[PDB]
Amino acid sequence: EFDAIKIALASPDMIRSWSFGEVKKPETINYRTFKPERDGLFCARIFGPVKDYECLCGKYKRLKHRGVICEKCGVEVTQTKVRRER
Amino acid sequence: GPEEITADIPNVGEAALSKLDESGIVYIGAEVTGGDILVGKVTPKGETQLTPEEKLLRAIFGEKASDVKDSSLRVPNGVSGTVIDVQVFTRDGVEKDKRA
Amino acid sequence: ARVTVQDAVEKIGNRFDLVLVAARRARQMQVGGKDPLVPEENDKTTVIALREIEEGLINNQILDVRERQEQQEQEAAELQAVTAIAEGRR
Amino acid sequence: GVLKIVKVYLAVKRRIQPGDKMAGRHGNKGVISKINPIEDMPYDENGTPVDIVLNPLGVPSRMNIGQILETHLGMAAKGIGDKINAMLKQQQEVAKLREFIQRAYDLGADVRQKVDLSTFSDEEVMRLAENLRKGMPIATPVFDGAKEAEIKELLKLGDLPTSGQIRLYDGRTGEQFERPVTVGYMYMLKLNHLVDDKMHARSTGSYSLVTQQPLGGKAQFGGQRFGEMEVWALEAYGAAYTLQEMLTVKSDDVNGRTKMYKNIVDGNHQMEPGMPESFNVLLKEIRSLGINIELEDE
Amino acid sequence: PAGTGYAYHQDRMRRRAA
Amino acid sequence: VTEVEIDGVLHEYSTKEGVQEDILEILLNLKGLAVRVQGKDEVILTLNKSGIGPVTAADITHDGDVEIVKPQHVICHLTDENASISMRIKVQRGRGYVPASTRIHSEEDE
Amino acid sequence: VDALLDNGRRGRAITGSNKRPLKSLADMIKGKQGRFRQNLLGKRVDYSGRSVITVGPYLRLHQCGLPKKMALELFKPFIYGKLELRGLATTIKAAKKMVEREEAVVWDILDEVIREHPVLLNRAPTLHRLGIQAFEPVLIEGKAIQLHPLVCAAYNADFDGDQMAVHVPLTLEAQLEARALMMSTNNILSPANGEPIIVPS
Amino acid sequence: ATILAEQLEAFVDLFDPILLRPVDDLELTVRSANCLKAEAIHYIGDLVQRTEVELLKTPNLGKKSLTEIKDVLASRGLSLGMRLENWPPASIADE
Amino acid sequence: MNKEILAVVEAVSNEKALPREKIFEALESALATATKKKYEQEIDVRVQIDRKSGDFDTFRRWLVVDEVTQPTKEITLEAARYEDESLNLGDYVEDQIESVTFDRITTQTAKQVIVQKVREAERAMVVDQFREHEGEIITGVVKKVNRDNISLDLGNNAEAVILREDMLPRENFRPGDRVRGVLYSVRPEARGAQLFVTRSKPEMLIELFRIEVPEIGEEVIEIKAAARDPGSRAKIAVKTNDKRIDPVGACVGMRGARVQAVSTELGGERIDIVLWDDNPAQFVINAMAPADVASIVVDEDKHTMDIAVEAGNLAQAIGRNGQNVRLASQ
RNA sequence: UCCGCGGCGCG
Ligand SMILES: [Mg+2]
Ligand SMILES: [Zn+2]
Repeated sequence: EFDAIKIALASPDMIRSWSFGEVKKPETINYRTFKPERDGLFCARIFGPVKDYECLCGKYKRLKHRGVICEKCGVEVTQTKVRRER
Repeated sequence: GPEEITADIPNVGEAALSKLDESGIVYIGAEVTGGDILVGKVTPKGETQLTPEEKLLRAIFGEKASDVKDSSLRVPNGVSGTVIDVQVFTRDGVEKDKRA
Repeated sequence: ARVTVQDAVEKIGNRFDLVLVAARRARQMQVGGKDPLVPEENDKTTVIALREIEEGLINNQILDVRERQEQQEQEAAELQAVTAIAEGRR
Repeated sequence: GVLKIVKVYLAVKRRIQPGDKMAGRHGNKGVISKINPIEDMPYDENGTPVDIVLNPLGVPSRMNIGQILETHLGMAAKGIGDKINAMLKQQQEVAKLREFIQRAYDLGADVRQKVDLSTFSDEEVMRLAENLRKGMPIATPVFDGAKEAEIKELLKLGDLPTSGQIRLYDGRTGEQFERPVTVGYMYMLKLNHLVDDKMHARSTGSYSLVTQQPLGGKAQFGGQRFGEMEVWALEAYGAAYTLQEMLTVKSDDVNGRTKMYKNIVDGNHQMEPGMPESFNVLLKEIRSLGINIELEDE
Repeated sequence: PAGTGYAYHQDRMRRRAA
Repeated sequence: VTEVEIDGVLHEYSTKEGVQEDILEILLNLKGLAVRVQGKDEVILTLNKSGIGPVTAADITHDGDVEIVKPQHVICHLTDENASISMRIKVQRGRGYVPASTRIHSEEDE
Repeated sequence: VDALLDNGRRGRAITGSNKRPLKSLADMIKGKQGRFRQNLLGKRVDYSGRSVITVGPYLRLHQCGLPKKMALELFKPFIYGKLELRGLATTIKAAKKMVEREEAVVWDILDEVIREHPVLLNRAPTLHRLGIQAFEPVLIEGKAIQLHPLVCAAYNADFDGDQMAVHVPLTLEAQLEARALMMSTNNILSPANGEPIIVPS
Repeated sequence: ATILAEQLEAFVDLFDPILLRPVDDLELTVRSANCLKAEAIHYIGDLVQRTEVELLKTPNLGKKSLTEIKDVLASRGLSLGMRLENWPPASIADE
Repeated sequence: MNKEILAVVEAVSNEKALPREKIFEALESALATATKKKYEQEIDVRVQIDRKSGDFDTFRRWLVVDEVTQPTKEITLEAARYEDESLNLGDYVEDQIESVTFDRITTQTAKQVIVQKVREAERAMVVDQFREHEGEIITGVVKKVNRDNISLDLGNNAEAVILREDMLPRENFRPGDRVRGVLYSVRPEARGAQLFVTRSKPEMLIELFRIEVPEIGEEVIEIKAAARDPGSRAKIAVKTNDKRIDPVGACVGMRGARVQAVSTELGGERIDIVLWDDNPAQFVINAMAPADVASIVVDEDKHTMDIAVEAGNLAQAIGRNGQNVRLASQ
């Protein structure tokens, strides 16, 4: 599976390649509605969905969809473990 | 919404839900073991989606709770014994049940 | 039941390879298993292998040769079955 | 932000069991070993069986020699107490009782105590003898205690051997022990370190959020911690597979234990190692600051 | 590559990565 | 004795008016009381007492066969003018020593 | 940016709580309570238990005591596997209810499954190689761990209230490691020097 | 063993509750007193003497007593075919 | 008044799919039964519930029998002298009438009682389209996996289940495939009523005679008898309707245009049909193809035929596994 | 409870 661990400096290009979006707001979480809004420390498009196989706006709810992007909230549909990777 | 301290809990049997009083507070002086329910508590789930079962049952029943999550405690595993005394504290401006 | 391992250590001229060979033998015994070579004492397959090693009939050189023999026989049986299936329609 | 709070109390009549901890008053610790039936205890000539059998070999090493003298003095304390119970059992008259108490209080050297039951009462003396049936109490200020002569005189006042050592009889054999054994009345305690507040196990339960390990503590079904030095202890040994499974399958990898728990039910006993997610999380924190890090190839 | 795994580790080193 | 039925009590750890000592002390004192059973196996006793003063086992309402051997064993202490207690005591014979924890093994009537 | 990357290095710009130096991405790796020594070398494990020590003279030195409760809680996956094969139940929920009801038909099964299944034992201050051993357990009523006396010399463990933890190996490789090396009978000379360890104490 | 046995040879010494009770313990309401209490039936066994078909001896019971009549059947002693001898049934004998 | 039964009956996305009175007939009775179960009295309850104006109530049945069945509200000949001689065994008249029962506990037990009631209500409409055609072209897409069978989360407001001998044994109706056949017996399966797709029986294998040939469905080709294996091979007598023409390419398609399309939805196998003609001798010789005919003969004095063919290159004419001659007699 | 600090106590 693996043979070596290589460590070196990170270019801005590599940082941009890693980043799936950007964060411009100091918002943490919306109140009176415990759901995240657009770009911030938490988000939906930037880091992925909250509920597994469930978009933020509830547009598509079934397990067969993979990689589809909604227009109200642009997110993919996969289990929430992606929040640990993106 | 605020939680309820009703004596109704879904997906449980009356064999465990026999010692508990209708007011939602266990009888004074009743031997209990691990896993038994002492006080029944449920929380407003929030609908956010109307299933066909919720479409049918809510209107006919007349009660629109209509299926909420439970938050009742239970005796921690390992400890048992008797319930010598129960205390009830309620804030002002809110009605009190018969037990208080 | 077994209390020591010293007999198996005396048989196979190392102690670390004993764990590997006995693990392979016992795993073969448990999943996809065949008959043991010693009349069992209603014990688990973990200890059955160690009884066989100290009995001086199972080791790494015996086990891998038996595995090669059985896989060669199974491949020959596969070829024979393929030929028989081909000749069935003929 | 809370509507109303309700509280309940639970009463547990927790009794004694193996695995507790009792001690005297001289640091002689102990953990209860096994509760035996009454007959198996060593019993003296008058049938009365002992209740605690301590190990004397902890005496000369820990050097706490005071507990032996405490035992000897306490044994004499019941000697007056038992005899008082003997006279009161057959309703002995007051003049035989009172005088006897005058003989117990006036022994020893010129102590500061000076008690005269000739001038209290009759009913009060009867009540005092009633309260002394379970054993005549003895006080001893710290650095002036009774020496060997005083306790010997107190022992002789009853009907007991002076040396304080009697002959016992084993319940299993019925054969006299060839050497005398020291018996007496010791004050013993009870400590809160109970066994049932410590014993807990865990097959599989909850899991933390930031990194996938079982929690800790008796509450919320924690799992015991494979210590850092236990890794070295296994490392010095030859068990590589044990350590691999210990820190890969049973603890961290989500795909590991989930697939392992499916195999463990169907008779299969094979692991499927992966990548510890705690190491993976760390990788992100290494990639987060300014430095690239990744696994090289296959 | 110290205890039992050393035999496995040697096999990977000699058969693979070569 | 195995079980008792103190009338106005709800649980083992509460108390009562007039009675000098606790219910726990009552049960600890009463567990040492000795009886004799000849004909039946699970006889039930009854105690009724009023007035002020000590209460012994001698006032136990006897039956056809139940015979007390120590009638001067104290149980409670009545101090108030009107604190009459009424208890029902269950006695069964057997062998060995049986703790109260094992008695809960039935799980049809308790 | 300085406070985010390494808090407390230059200005200690914390202002988290009332006099509380808050952590950082540098602090969450380094230190005693960082990431390495906290969750990468010594990692908490499943299939474990902890209880109090008790001496037992009636059992041989390659076998140790074990209470019913700890064994039944530890070997729950093993109980499910053996029970399903015998056909007492059909679904995992029925087997879980059977374990939760502790009927008489599970104690015999637990006796069958533990006949040749070694378990591990270690003290909390594991100091040298002999601080961890293995024993083939024998089910005994109680709430503590019965233990052979002589091996108590190896642990340097007295009986004033010391506590032990139990771990259970699962795979055939791990069990064979236990039986071949981890047992008490296989370690009768110290790694430090040739003197015995089963010396009468 | 026999020796020890010899040493101990001269030493060893080797029903229907309704039919047996009055009508005062029945589980019937007071509105149906005309059917049983006012029909010369002072015992529960007298009311239990009628079977599931013979219990129509008195039609004076009210409409609400019909549900109360079924409430007697919940005790498993009435409205099912019980037949007392005169007061008690055959299984309610106290011999 | 209830003031909500009318809204329930005129929701009407789910109410109008089934009969408009179904909710007031079956669901109301199920709710009454659940309320009676939640009640202490074990009495049969009949719900007189209508969605017209909210006049919904409950009644306690009498259960007039010769015993104490349903003893909470049982009736018998014990009231023969008081109920105008209404004694019988089997009558279920309404002895009493309940008023109302909110039954919040029954609202909790809804997941056990009313969930099954709603499942039965959905199954009532499911069976109206599962196999209501009593045998026709019914298709199905497989989306679920079931033990000892092949599941399919198909349409028609229901599921579908195929047995081992129902669909093609070589390729069952599993994830990544579809079926198309004929079925008429559809009972209530698990989780409501379900359809049935069996593309291996005669009703699907022999149905290709008018779905694959281009001149058979218009009654221009003799297609009246066809016996074939399930989803493996087919050997039927492709003949013309007394036209005395070459019909070998009629039912098998021109240049093999129907051999791979006769059972494309049933598994996609290859078939080898036999030919025929208007001459009885030629038809008898060619009906068992491949058969090496060596003589011509016919018997009519007895209920038997005469297969006069060789067996050297015609091992299927004598019959080794029922490949060519098995459908010849048909 | 699961996020963290501080205390007291056990070995
Ligand atoms: Mg210690
Ligand atoms: Zn969405």
